[PDB]
Order: sequence, then structure tokens, then C-alpha cells
Amino acid sequence: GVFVSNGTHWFVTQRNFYEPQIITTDNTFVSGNCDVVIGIVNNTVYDPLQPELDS
Amino acid sequence: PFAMQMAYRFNGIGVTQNVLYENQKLIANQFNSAIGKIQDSLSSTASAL
Ligand SMILES: *[C@@H]1O[C@H](CO)[C@@H](O[C@@H]2O[C@H](CO)[C@@H](O)[C@H](O)[C@H]2NC(C)=O)[C@H](O)[C@H]1NC(C)=O
Ligand SMILES: *[C@@H]1O[C@H](CO)[C@@H](O[C@@H]2O[C@H](CO)[C@@H](O)[C@H](O)[C@H]2NC(C)=O)[C@H](O)[C@H]1NC(C)=O
Ligand SMILES: *[C@@H]1O[C@H](CO)[C@@H](O)[C@H](O)[C@H]1NC(C)=O
Repeated sequence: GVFVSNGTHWFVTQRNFYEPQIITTDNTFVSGNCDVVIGIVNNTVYDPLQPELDS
Repeated sequence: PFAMQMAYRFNGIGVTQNVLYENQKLIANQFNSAIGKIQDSLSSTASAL
């Protein structure tokens, strides 16, 4: 899918039907540094186990 | 946007889209050279059609 912005907040959605989700580390994958992509944007990637598990 | 269209076509043949975003200028140069070669081979060769 694609990263979209509703004006204020950034989400990820599938391309053929609008259904915005929170950008986590299960939605995305990492590759490389931030200086080789033309048009990269600063935002946060939420880690889905830090509120549920700090035992 | 056109580079996002090219990234998901790269995804359609089984390459990850970061390969395109990391080699974007090399890929655009290779495309522009290939169009120029088509134009030269049509501009001077007289049996193509
Ligand atoms: C863009 O999305 C954000 C995230 O949902 C919206 O912010 C929320 O707005 C609702 C209703 O006003 C609030 O109940 C939530 O508390 C807000 N969330 C946060 C994290 O602030 C935002 O309003 C959206 N913008 C537009 C123009 O639709
Ligand atoms: C996105 O965030 C990065 C990191 O916070 C910013 O990069 C910094 O940019 C300043 C000058 O603008 C440099 O002096 C810092 O050394 C940079 N930090 C790093 C870690 O390299 C970047 O400017 C931000 N971009 C936008 C558009 O806000
Ligand atoms: C989009 O165009 C603006 C100029 O209008 C430019 O500053 C920006 O870098 C461009 N973004 C991308 C991803 O090419």
C-alpha cells in the first residue's frame, strides 16, 4: 500500500479502497539510510509491544 | 506520482521498491539513453517498416 496524510497525521492504506491504519513495524520494512530517497518524510513508527509488554 | 508508479511496477516483477528508490537516477538515465537510440535507429535506417 501507500503512505497517506489526512492533513495532520500519517497513515498507511491499501490502494483500491480507503482504510487507514497506524504505521507500525508490522506494516513496514526497513532498508537503508534516509539520504538516498527523493522525497522522504519525518514521522514516527510505533512499536506494537511497548505498551503491552514492559515486564 | 511517476516514481511511485515505477516502484509498484518493480514490485509487480518481484523486485522490492527500495531498489528503484535507491537507483532512481541511474534508472532514469538508462531510459533516456534507450529512447535516444530508438530515435537514431529510426532517423537513419531505411528498411524498418
Ligand atoms: C486526521 O487524523 C487524526 C487522527 O485520527 C485526527 O485527529 C483526531 O480527531 C478526533 C476527532 O476530532 C479526535 O477525537 C482524536 O483525539 C484525534 N486524534 C489525535 C491523535 O489527535 C484529525 O482530526 C484528522 N484530521 C482531519 C482533517 O480529518
Ligand atoms: C528530519 O529529521 C532529521 C533528523 O532529526 C533532520 O536532520 C537533521 O538536519 C539538521 C539540519 O536541518 C542537521 O544539522 C542534523 O545533523 C540532521 N540530523 C541528523 C541525525 O542527520 C531533518 O532536517 C528533518 N527534516 C525535516 C524536513 O524536518
Ligand atoms: C516535488 O516538487 C517540489 C517543488 O514544487 C520539490 O521541492 C520536491 O522536492 C518534489 N518532491 C519530490 C518527491 O520529487
